This record gives sequence, C-alpha cells and structure tokens, in this order.
Amino acid sequence: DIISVALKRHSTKAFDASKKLTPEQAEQIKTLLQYSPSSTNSQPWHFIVASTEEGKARVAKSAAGNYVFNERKMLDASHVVVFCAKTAMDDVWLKLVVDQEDADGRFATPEAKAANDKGRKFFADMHRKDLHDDAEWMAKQVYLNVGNFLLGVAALGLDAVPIEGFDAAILDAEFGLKEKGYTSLVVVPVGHHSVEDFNATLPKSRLPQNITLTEV
Amino acid sequence: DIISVALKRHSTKAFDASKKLTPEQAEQIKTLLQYSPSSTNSQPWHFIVASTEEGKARVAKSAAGNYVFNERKMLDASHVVVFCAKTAMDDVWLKLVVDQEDADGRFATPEAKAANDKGRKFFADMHRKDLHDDAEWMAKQVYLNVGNFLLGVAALGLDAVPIEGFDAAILDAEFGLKEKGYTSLVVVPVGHHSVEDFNATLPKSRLPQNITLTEV
Ligand SMILES: Cc1cc2nc3c(=O)[nH]c(=O)nc-3n(C[C@H](O)[C@H](O)[C@H](O)COP(=O)(O)O)c2cc1C
Ligand SMILES: Cc1cc2nc3c(=O)[nH]c(=O)nc-3n(C[C@H](O)[C@H](O)[C@H](O)COP(=O)(O)O)c2cc1C
Ligand SMILES: O=C(O)c1cccnc1
Ligand SMILES: O=C(O)c1cccnc1
Repeated sequence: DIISVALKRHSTKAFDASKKLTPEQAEQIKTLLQYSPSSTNSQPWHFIVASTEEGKARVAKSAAGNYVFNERKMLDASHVVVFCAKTAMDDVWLKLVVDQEDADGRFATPEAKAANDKGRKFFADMHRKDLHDDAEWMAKQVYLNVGNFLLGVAALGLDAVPIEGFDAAILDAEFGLKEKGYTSLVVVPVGHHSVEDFNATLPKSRLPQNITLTEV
Repeated sequence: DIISVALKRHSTKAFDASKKLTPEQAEQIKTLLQYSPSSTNSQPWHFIVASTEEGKARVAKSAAGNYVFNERKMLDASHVVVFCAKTAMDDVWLKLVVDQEDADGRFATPEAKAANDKGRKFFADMHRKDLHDDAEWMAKQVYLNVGNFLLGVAALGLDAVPIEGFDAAILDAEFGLKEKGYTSLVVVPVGHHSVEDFNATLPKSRLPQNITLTEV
C-alpha cells in the first residue's frame, strides 16, 4: 500500500552508479513528470532528464561551493531530473495549453473552449498583473510536481533525493535556461542507494500531529 | 502500479455528500500529510482537516466572490484539508524539529545533533537573512506536500481536487491563522465523485514531452 511506501521511502545520500533504471522505469519517470496536475493545467515547467555521464556531470557542476556534498549524488545516480519553472507566464503558453486541451477532446463546443481560455487568462492575470507573483506561483506548481514525483518513484521501487543544495545560476547558465524562459528549482537524482547511504537505516522523523494538524 | 494511478486520477468537480472516508482512510490521509518530505525536514506547515458540517462550512466561506464555483466541492466532500505554511521560520520551530529528530533516534551523539542543528540553521538563514524569501521557500515545501498528498489519496482509491480558487484572507481570519503564524495556501477536498463530476469522463490533457522535457 501507498502508506508503507510513504513510511519506507527516504532521501538517499549516495547512489550506486552501476545500477541503472530499466528502459521501462526510464519511461515511467517521464510519465510522472508529464502527468502531474498544476493550477489551471498551466504546466509551467520544463524538465531536464540526464542519464548520460556527460549530462549528469554538467548538472553536477551546479553542486559547487557549499554544496559539494550533493555533487556525488548527481554523478552516481542513474537518472537526474532537473525541475525548472517558467520565469514568466506568456500568452503563447496559455494558448498552447488550451489548444492541447482542445486536441485531447476536452471541449464539447468552441464556446466551452473559449470559456476555459477566458478563465485561465483571468486567473493567470491575477498573478502576472495584479499581484506580480507569477514567478512564485509557477514555482509552486513545480514543487507540487516534485512532491508527486518523489512519491511516484518510491512506489516504482526507486531511490531518490530532492536537492535544493545547488547553485541555480550555474545550472541555468550551463543549459541556457534564462534565454529559453526557465529557471531551475530542484534536482532529483533517481536510482538505487549504495552502501554509503547512511540515511537508509535511520528511522524517519516527523513532528507529531498534535502540533501540525487541527481537526474541525 | 502507481503509473496507472497517476494516469487515472482527476480533479473531481463534484462530490457525493453521502460517501464518507472510512475511519481507516481518515487516519491514512493524516499520515500522508505528516510524512511528506521537506527541505531540511523543516516541515514548515499546518493542516486543518474538516470532517463535520460546521467545520466544512467554515472553510467553504472562503469560496466567495468569483470563487463560488468551488464552494460545493468544499461542502459535499467527506474531508477537507487546508494546507497552510508558516509565515516566518523561527528558531523555536527549528529546535523542535531537531529535538524530534533526536527523540526518533536519528543522532548517535550530542555532536551529530548539534551538527544537524547547525546545518539546518545555516541553510535556513540563507532564506530568512540573505535572500529574505523564507515565506516563499516554506510555501514551496507545502506545495510539495500537496503533490505527495494528491497522488497518495488517489492510490488509496479516493477522489480529490486541489483548489487555489478561494480567498485566503477570509480563510486565514476564519481560523485565526495570521496571529498563530500561518497562512493558507491550498484546499483539498477528499471523498468520492458524484455522477455530476463531468471531469471524471473527460480525457486527461497534457503538453507533449517534445515541448516540456529534454534528455541529455
Ligand atoms: C525541496 C527539498 C530539498 C532538499 N534538499 C536536499 C539537499 O540538498 N540535500 C539533501 O541531502 N537532502 C535534501 N532534502 C532531503 C530532506 O532533508 C529530507 O526530505 C528530510 O530530511 C526528510 O527525510 P526523508 O526525505 O528521508 O523523509 C531536501 C528535501 C526537499 C523536499
Ligand atoms: C494548486 C492547484 C490549484 C487548482 N485549483 C483549482 C480550483 O480552484 N478549482 C478546480 O476545479 N480545479 C483546480 N485545480 C485543478 C486543475 O485545474 C487540474 O489539476 C488540471 O486541469 C489538471 O487536470 P487533473 O488534475 O484532472 O489532472 C487546481 C490544481 C492545482 C494543482
Ligand atoms: O485549475 C483551475 O481550474 C483553477 C485554478 C485556480 C482557480 N480557479 C480555477
Ligand atoms: O535537506 C537538506 O538536507 C538540505 C536542504 C538544502 C540544502 N542542503 C541540505
């Protein structure tokens, strides 16, 4: 059951570089990235999946400075996902989303379709025009993607670790993300843990629900 | 197989008000909230789980203005989770986290424990002192929790819908969150869809991977 998975998964601190995702698992992790929900189906994200040694090493350059303890996880894991958010929400993206909803069969009439576009545009506008927080808003959708992904990959039997400990300016410049409209937020190596993963035998710790949760 | 679950789950547009979570499901969804990961195990969140008619109706007041289309979901569903983030990261919370890590058996020595505290404080300080983005940082952790939650409850066989379409200032004041150090971010009704959920028979739509995903 999924609760066992939630209780047994852990942040892997070191990966076995000789254990690769199966071809089928490599497909499945891309499916998880794609099929996450997002506010208005805005999907304001891009993913880089590095599985070559070259491409992981490029991503690993971002694990410099204070963040070297993360470098080896990025090099040793089978696949390394970089989760990136759009830096602004443009009308071309909003059109592409609704056209795709349309191509996929979600609208019965042109009017249903126009209403969807109008509603997405309205709610998007509150972030990009009124509140000026559309960067933050899109980044949140991407973290939601991450949350989905980590539970997903745990349920496939894979090890993983989310990493904020890396230099986004480096990683952005390494892949040309600013000029393309994106910024890197979280890196998630996926694979199988090695013997150096001290975190695999430690008990899980969370605050008690009497602190964090209220029922009404 | 979690990939099926990811491909079959949907944002429920209408719930059967007669169909309740089993008492066991009610406990399991609290377990998912608690055991989400977060950066440094900071767990910078609070949840309100409404199960009673009174409690749900309090939450549903936030579905005012042009967010009325969400009101029914909040009233008809069995359980309604309000995801809240801390509004600031204080040293009392950081201490509580590490003491809990300690009580749960994650430190071999007092020195291991002090090192953990030091590392959490260092990385937290980067957000609350250098970048002044600690609110955003914590809110991200909360969205991650959401993403975990949505996949988790779908794997328990429950229907749900994440909701940003509600008025957070109302919901905050309804539960006294500002003064307690919290702000509401996302609301997630959980239960079982009614036959009025038009979204249960619509195909899922996502942008294709040739736009959103790059392999290297
Ligand atoms: C957004 C995010 C960023 C994280 N960044 C790092 C990281 O840079 N390095 C690391 O070793 N762990 C990192 N973690 C792992 C957390 O410390 C871990 O999730 C938390 O301590 C709970 O343990 P668990 O993930 O084993 O349940 C991160 C977690 C998340 C959610
Ligand atoms: C953070 C968040 C906010 C959302 N807010 C609402 C909302 O207010 N009302 C609603 O009906 N759907 C809401 N949705 C549902 C999305 O529109 C839906 O996820 C998206 O269209 C993808 O369809 P799916 O969830 O069925 O896969 C929200 C989704 C997320 C992730
Ligand atoms: O996804 C949606 O339909 C949505 C998101 C936020 C607010 N209103 C609608
Ligand atoms: O969770 C961690 O251990 C973590 C998070 C950010 C940066 N370094 C470590």
